[PDB]
Amino acid sequence: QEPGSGIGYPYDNNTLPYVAPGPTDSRAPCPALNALANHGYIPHDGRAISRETLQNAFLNHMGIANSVIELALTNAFVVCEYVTGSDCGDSLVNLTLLAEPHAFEHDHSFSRKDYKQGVANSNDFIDNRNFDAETFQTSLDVVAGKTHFDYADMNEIRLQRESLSNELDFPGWFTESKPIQNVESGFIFALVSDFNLPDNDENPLVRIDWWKYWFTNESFPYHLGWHPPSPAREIEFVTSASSAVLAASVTSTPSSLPSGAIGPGAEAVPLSFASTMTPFLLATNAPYYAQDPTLGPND
Ligand code: HEM
Ligand SMILES: *[C@@H]1O[C@H](CO)[C@@H](O[C@@H]2O[C@H](CO)[C@@H](O[C@@H]3O[C@H](CO)[C@@H](O)[C@H](O)[C@@H]3O)[C@H](O)[C@H]2NC(C)=O)[C@H](O)[C@H]1NC(C)=O
Ligand SMILES: *[C@H]1O[C@H](CO)[C@@H](O)[C@H](O)[C@@H]1O[C@H]1O[C@H](CO)[C@@H](O)[C@H](O)[C@@H]1O
Ligand SMILES: *[C@@H]1O[C@H](CO)[C@@H](O)[C@H](O)[C@H]1NC(C)=O
Ligand SMILES: *[C@@H]1O[C@H](CO)[C@@H](O)[C@H](O)[C@H]1NC(C)=O
Ligand SMILES: *[C@H]1O[C@H](CO)[C@@H](O)[C@H](O)[C@@H]1O
Ligand SMILES: *[C@H]1O[C@H](CO)[C@@H](O)[C@H](O)[C@@H]1O
Ligand SMILES: *[C@H]1O[C@H](CO)[C@@H](O)[C@H](O)[C@@H]1O
Ligand SMILES: *[C@H]1O[C@H](CO)[C@@H](O)[C@H](O)[C@@H]1O
Ligand SMILES: *[C@H]1O[C@H](CO)[C@@H](O)[C@H](O)[C@@H]1O
Ligand SMILES: *[C@H]1O[C@H](CO)[C@@H](O)[C@H](O)[C@@H]1O
Ligand SMILES: *[C@H]1O[C@H](CO)[C@@H](O)[C@H](O)[C@@H]1O
Ligand SMILES: *[C@H]1O[C@H](CO)[C@@H](O)[C@H](O)[C@@H]1O
Ligand SMILES: *[C@H]1O[C@H](CO)[C@@H](O)[C@H](O)[C@@H]1O
Ligand SMILES: *[C@H]1O[C@H](CO)[C@@H](O)[C@H](O)[C@@H]1O
Ligand SMILES: *[C@H]1O[C@H](CO)[C@@H](O)[C@H](O)[C@@H]1O
Ligand SMILES: [Mn+2]
Repeated sequence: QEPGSGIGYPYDNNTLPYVAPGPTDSRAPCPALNALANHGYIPHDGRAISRETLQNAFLNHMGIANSVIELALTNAFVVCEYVTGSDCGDSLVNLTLLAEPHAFEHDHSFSRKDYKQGVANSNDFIDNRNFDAETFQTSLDVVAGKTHFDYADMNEIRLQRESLSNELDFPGWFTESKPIQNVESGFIFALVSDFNLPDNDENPLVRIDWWKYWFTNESFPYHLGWHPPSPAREIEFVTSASSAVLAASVTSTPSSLPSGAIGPGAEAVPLSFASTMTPFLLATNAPYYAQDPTLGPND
């Protein structure tokens, strides 16, 4: 928000306004990075981004401690080298390259289509990067008519997404990614669980309206009473949440799940790509921004 608005106070005492991305700006497949860039906490053009810029933006504007993004930073820079063909040092070339498929970006996302979802032909690909309202509605509808949800519900959401993706993706494309996705499940609990409930830290419940605002608008739900978690969330919360999602008992099983879907997940680890592997072409679509309605500077 505008700095004088005080909308962030006393959790964020140095806010900047929302500015929609323009056609030439670079955006990510990540709703968090996109919100940060839209506010200029990382470059509004989405280019030439250092580790410390990312660390400070998450810590000071989202209540997310450095530990939470340590592996994500490693993997962002691995993917940058893979996509560009050279070491990117400490200047991430852009955010768009993070949508390189079967890498950090993965299938069965909550709010994005898959790279070969619904394609009639094998060499074809689609936008696996921008927010997709229909896809996100498939996640939301698992928890329809509710204001909050728990770990077991999140497990059902990710199972629904895996099912749909396995059914809709071009045969042979679909690749399950439980470890990365369920770190992101933990990220959702870390950011938009309801800290106004007495047992939040131990039994977090996602507030659905906060989640929906964040993802649809790529800005922060201050108007709904959200603020950055204080103290900032740490990696233990995130991986504990990830564990708890996958350990929750499944009471509704979709058909078409890949082998081993129900059960614990491997720890997320650093990515690596063979030097002789050429990257998949990135989708070139302009960055998404909310238009129904468009957002003002304080939204
Ligand atoms: C340097 C830090 C980060 C990097 C490089 C990064 C990168 C990514 C990438 C590549 C994806 C796409 C995965 C996919 O859905 O196919 C993604 C998704 C996601 N990220 Fe980030 N991320 C970072 C930090 C965070 C943080 C701290 C949060 C929130 C606390 C967050 C929340 C999410 C969520 C919830 C998704 C899943 C979106 C969906 O499935 O529709 N990210 N991120
Ligand atoms: C974010 O950065 C990435 C990585 O640099 C950009 O993707 C790359 O964009 C270049 C054009 O600037 C593409 O190069 C072209 O490739 C074709 C096919 O090989 C070649 O014939 C052309 O002469 C040219 O070199 C490159 O393919 C593309 N990389 C991938 C893997 O798709 C991306 O455009 C940047 N996005 C934004 C919004 O800044
Ligand atoms: C991205 O741009 C490429 C050319 O720059 C196209 O060849 C791709 O098909 C892809 O097109 C999509 O996004 C661009 C934005 O640059 C739109 O102009 C197209 O209409 C399409 O949505
Ligand atoms: C915001 O400013 C107030 C008033 O000085 C202060 O009490 C509070 O600790 C500040 N918040 C942060 C995150 O620094
Ligand atoms: C997006 O933000 C606008 C402006 O604050 C708000 O009216 C709208 O409800 C938000 N969208 C969602 C889905 O939360
Ligand atoms: C989540 O999981 C990690 C291991 O991946 C632990 O280090 C953490 O304490 C939490 O249990
Ligand atoms: C790890 O931490 C999470 C968040 O505090 C808990 O919900 C979980 O039960 C485990 O203790
Ligand atoms: C979360 O918890 C599970 C089991 O409780 C662990 O296997 C995982 O490593 C993480 O600590
Ligand atoms: C785990 O527990 C649920 C009930 O919470 C069962 O429906 C499921 O079969 C599994 O035993
Ligand atoms: C069984 O229970 C789980 C968790 O309580 C639900 O998410 C599912 O829809 C079914 O009712
Ligand atoms: C749906 O069905 C699967 C097995 O096909 C169970 O593991 C799950 O708990 C749910 O009953
Ligand atoms: C229980 O929930 C699962 C996962 O969302 C569905 O696939 C199933 O049809 C039932 O509603
Ligand atoms: C989230 O974190 C847990 C604990 O490391 C994993 O088991 C899960 O697969 C996901 O990465
Ligand atoms: C990481 O691991 C891959 C193999 O998965 C190697 O090809 C790469 O050079 C790096 O050691
Ligand atoms: C990268 O580019 C090579 C050709 O240079 C392809 O063979 C490979 O599948 C990938 O598309
Ligand atoms: C986004 O842009 C529209 C005009 O298309 C305005 O009506 C709205 O208030 C916001 O500025
Ligand atoms: Mn994806």
